[PDB]
Amino acid sequence: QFEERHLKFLQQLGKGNFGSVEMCRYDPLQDNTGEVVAVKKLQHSTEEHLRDFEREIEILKSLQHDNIVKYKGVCYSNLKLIMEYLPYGSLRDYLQKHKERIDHIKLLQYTSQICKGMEYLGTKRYIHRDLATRNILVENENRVKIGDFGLTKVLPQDKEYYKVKEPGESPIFWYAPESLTESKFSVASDVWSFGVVLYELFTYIEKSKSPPAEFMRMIGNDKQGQMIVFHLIELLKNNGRLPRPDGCPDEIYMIMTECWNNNVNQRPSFRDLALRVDQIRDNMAG
Ligand SMILES: Cc1cnc(Nc2ccc(N3CCN(C)CC3)cc2)nc1Nc1cccc(S(=O)(=O)NC(C)(C)C)c1
Repeated sequence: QFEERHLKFLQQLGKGNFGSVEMCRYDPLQDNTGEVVAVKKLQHSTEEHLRDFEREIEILKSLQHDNIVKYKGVCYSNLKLIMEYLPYGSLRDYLQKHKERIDHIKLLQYTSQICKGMEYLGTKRYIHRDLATRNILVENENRVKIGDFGLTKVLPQDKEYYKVKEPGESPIFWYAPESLTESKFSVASDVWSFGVVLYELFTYIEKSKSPPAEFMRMIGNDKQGQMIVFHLIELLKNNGRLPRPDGCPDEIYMIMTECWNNNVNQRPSFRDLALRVDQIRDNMAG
């Protein structure tokens, strides 16, 4: 395990939901030779949030994949999750900085990795719910990882969806329609959100091109709080979709639109998305 007293704070990496992640150095020999690790804690530690956190810890402990952030351990006194530190930060920030250096062939490499990591989760009947470029992390130039499992749920034995209505701010512009209407989350709603991730990447995180900004423009910025979700629901029901990003080939946009099917069952699987992305990659290399 990890001793609280040997964990030296370096910086805050992110703050969100009811938790934070910190860059720390675990230096149990106090000779400044310990490794830098990522440390996740709760901001305001409730009982329901701590039980979620414990499950989250067991979720990640159970996962071992090249494209999923490595579990290192836990720290007791208030529970803390110790993970590997990924030095290049979020795919969101990284893409925005190196937008002139990252070509479509690279975006597809990242996309394929995201798919493989996502398929590995579905293999364990884990539903991620929260997939976005902000929580996909960059280990190095040739490798990304799914970096946070804060909202990840296990499916019940007898069902292919999981129903959950959480209070507060929900990332609604990444959600499938049936998640907005019925609070149903599944592998197929993760596929929807993966479509939004694909979109993000191909916008190169241009600010005015983000899903919130695009959907808000399509709805009309004169909308307030609770009416937003309602109008979004209607737009999706009427086959309103995010536009093709500048420079996106039509066959990559086709992947996106196929992920965004209103019919939960007609969305592609993560194994087929990977095959299709890999095939497009292979053709761009020739
Ligand atoms: C598990 C994990 C391991 N290493 C790193 N490293 C990391 C993260 C961000 C940066 N950044 C962000 C801050 N910016 C100023 C510099 C680069 C650099 C390294 N980050 C990790 N995760 C993580 C970091 C920040 C935010 C998030 S998160 O997915 O947004 N989760 C919370 C914050 C809502 C709980 C996740």
